[PDB]
Amino acid sequence: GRVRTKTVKKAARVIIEKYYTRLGNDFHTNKRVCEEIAIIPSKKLRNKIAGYVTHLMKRIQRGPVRGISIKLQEEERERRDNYVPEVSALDQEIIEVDPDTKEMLKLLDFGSLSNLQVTQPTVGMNFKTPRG
Amino acid sequence: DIKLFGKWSTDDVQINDISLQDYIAVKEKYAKYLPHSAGRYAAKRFRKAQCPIVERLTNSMMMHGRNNGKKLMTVRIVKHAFEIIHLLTGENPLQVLVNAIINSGPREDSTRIGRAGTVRRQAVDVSPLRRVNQAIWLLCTGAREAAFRNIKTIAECLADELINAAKGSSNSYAIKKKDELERVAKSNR
Amino acid sequence: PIKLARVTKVLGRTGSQGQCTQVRVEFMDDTSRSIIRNVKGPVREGDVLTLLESEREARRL
Amino acid sequence: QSVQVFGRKKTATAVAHCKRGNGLIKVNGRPLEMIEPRTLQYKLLEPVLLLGKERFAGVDIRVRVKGGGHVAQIYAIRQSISKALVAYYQKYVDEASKKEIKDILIQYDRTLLVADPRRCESKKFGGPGARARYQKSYR
Amino acid sequence: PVNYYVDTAVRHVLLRQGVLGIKVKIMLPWDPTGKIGPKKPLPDHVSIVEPKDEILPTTPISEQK
Amino acid sequence: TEQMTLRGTLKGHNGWVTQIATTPQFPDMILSASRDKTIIMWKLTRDETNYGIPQRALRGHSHFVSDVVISSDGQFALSGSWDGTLRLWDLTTGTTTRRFVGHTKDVLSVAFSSDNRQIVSGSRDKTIKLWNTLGVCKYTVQDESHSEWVSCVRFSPNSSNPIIVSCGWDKLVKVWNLANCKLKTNHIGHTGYLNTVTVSPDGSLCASGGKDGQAMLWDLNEGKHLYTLDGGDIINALCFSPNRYWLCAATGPSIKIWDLEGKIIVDELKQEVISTSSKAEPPQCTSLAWSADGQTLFAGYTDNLVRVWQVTIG
RNA sequence: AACGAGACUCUGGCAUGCUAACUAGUUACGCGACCGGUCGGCGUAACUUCUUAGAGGGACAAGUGGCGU
Repeated sequence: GRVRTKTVKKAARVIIEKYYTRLGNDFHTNKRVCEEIAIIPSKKLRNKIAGYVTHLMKRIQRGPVRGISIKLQEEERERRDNYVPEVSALDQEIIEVDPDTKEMLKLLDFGSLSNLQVTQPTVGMNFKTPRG
Repeated sequence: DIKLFGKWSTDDVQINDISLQDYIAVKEKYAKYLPHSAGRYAAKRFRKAQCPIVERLTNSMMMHGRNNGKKLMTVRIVKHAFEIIHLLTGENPLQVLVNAIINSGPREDSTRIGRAGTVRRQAVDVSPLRRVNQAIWLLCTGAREAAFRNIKTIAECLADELINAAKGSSNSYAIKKKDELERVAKSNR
Repeated sequence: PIKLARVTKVLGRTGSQGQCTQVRVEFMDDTSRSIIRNVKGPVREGDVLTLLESEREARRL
Repeated sequence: QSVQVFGRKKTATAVAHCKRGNGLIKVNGRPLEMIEPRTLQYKLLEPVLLLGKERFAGVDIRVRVKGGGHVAQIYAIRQSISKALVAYYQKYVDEASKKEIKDILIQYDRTLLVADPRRCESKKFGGPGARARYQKSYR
Repeated sequence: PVNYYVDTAVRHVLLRQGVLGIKVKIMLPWDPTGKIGPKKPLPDHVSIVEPKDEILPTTPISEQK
Repeated sequence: TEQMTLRGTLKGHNGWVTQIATTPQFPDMILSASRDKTIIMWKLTRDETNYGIPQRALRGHSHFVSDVVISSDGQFALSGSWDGTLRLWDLTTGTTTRRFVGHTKDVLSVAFSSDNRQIVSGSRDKTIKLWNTLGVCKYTVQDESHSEWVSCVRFSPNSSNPIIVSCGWDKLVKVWNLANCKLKTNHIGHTGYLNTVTVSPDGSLCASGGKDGQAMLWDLNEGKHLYTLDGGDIINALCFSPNRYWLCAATGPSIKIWDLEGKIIVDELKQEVISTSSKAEPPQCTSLAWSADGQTLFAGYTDNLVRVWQVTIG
């Protein structure tokens, strides 16, 4: 079995969340950026961090991960969040309303609404699941 | 072309069974000069199937405690055993060896299933690889039992074992023990 | 008579000590029929078995 | 001129020196035909039989062998010769025949150009050898 | 890492009824380039340098020193 | 109407083709440095089977070969590799002559002089160096060098104004002078680290590329930013056309060509016939090199093949 | 969060790249013996492939194809 450990996984997550700009997809370059910055003991421990970094950067292209937080990714997700269509989903020419809701609006002095259209309710009073 | 020991060609040999055709390595990329390659076929699973069948024969003959590393003696045992068969049958010793391997393997076997005590064995199939391995085992076991305390030199008792098996004859240790083995497995159907 | 069937997939390991393997095999003639069989030895997909009795279907060992 | 290339089984180390010549192959100043174990004679003959006598026609290879055993030393010679002829090309002919010979050699046998890395495991106390243990007594 | 990060001592004290054994183990701090403690860090401790904050430019400017 | 079609590929490496070099004195010879510690000379046959085949293999280094260059006389070749070394070859016998030591980390770039008598190399040391052709260093450039790796440094083809152009991961463009080490202009305005810088043949403009994908062209004379061009992906290499005043850049797996007079694209170079590999990224384009004439374009790839493109005259 | 596991130390496998060698050799050239060949016969200069041992590299499930909420 070839399973990493919390030491290498934690160190790699920290490196990725702190130095996203310089890290990339290439292993042999991420191996050389880790030695420049992090004070790591010998090559065997250096490589297992810089390999999981390369593995874990591919997942970022697929989308965000529940372990790291890049403010550049925050900006990208905010650009995604600041999305509104030109025509909203709540402005409709016609709104379908039940006969029972129409009476509630009548009690709400909203009987002059012109976008409404009273529809025929379902007749069979069968809305329960069979028992057994 | 590259022929065994410089005098036994390979391109004329044909494997009959489609079942063991890919588990016997004799013809195109396995055509070697000697049954000696310092191979590493025992590192991963199913790698031994790529071992030449003549070299597979060579190993199983250096068995019992006094011979476990004396491979050069077994290379000449096989070398002399191939030049004797060709004098009797007149055919290719490689073809004789292949036909002996095909004939002497069991095709059905029995496996212990009942709890300890009374034996309730079932009937199961046999892998092609195990069939090849067990054919080699039986052929090498019959060669050294028939020569243990005889004036007959070994590589003459091996030749006689291989001749009688390519004919499917009952004068052969491997055929005798293959027939007794599928007999019991049919009883357990 | 003797039938030849081709291993299509390996299901698992059965036997008192795990010495046998479940396979499903597809016949060469009338290839539409596939049955469950037990084998002994190393088996991988693509191996072709020689069935002497070709009516039985396998069960747990 | 010349190249010097080694081959290496377990502890044996053969060194082959190749220069401009007329077809002399000699190990320890002795003909290749009569290296002491004649049973493994074809292993020494495999490179020249695979390539052909016409490639070892402008090259003169002399081999010096030391260490190990008989069988390891024979295996250290067939690799040394093969590596030295590959090294003689791609330096004195072109990068076109080196590829041809390297391919022809490596399809037949990878140990003709790559060394087997296996070496003896150390003995461990409590057993005759690396893995075998002493017989354990009960009652 | 135990051969240089710890210091061990075993001593005997003879009382009226017998002998008592006293064992003392001390695990030292790091102290880089220091008299006390090993200069080598623990083999599992990874120190990641905090980057110097910088402002990425918005418009191009040439500095013609 | 001026497009480019795949004329063929050269194979023979086992690692990323890192750099390609061409010479005007030998039209039938190019050099390829790759990430397998070997430099290959190519003999171009231009036959039906394959475009060219390797002729010499320079086996001197013990790590990735990062850059190679050819002297004006087509007999010498200067290399810089990742073990830390700058090696001088002899393309007649293919054996090294001088070894150039002194950098403490991996030497990233190489540049050999126009008058063939001075060398500049940049490394991970954050220190640029000047060298003589005998194997000695004249200046070490420690006083206000790049605070990060020197990604690439190279000379200019003008004897009027001795200039060397340096590149770095500190997101800055440096301009220097010969006979000294004085800084002239610290060009600011690059986001992300930089990878390649190239000097125009006239010696008045230079182009640099980096991770942002934006390739800015800076006036080597009058020292002001003049162009900024948008390549969608990261730029790994840049190059200038010898005579047709074009700009070429390897943006990821594509190659964009800019007229620099129309300020617009001219052709996109990418082979996308393969569609089976629907889960792996396409191989990237590492380096570029134009022929002496100006009608051939060799591109190295992470695929580890070299691809040749021809300028359709018709 | 901590100890234990892992990491760590020693060892084996690779480097025609680096630093070195009369208490290690190789190649070449002479002198010599014998029938261009052999010489662990003898002496000089080319250097480090072989021997020795220091530094630094090199392997990380890293690349591809499958399986896996």
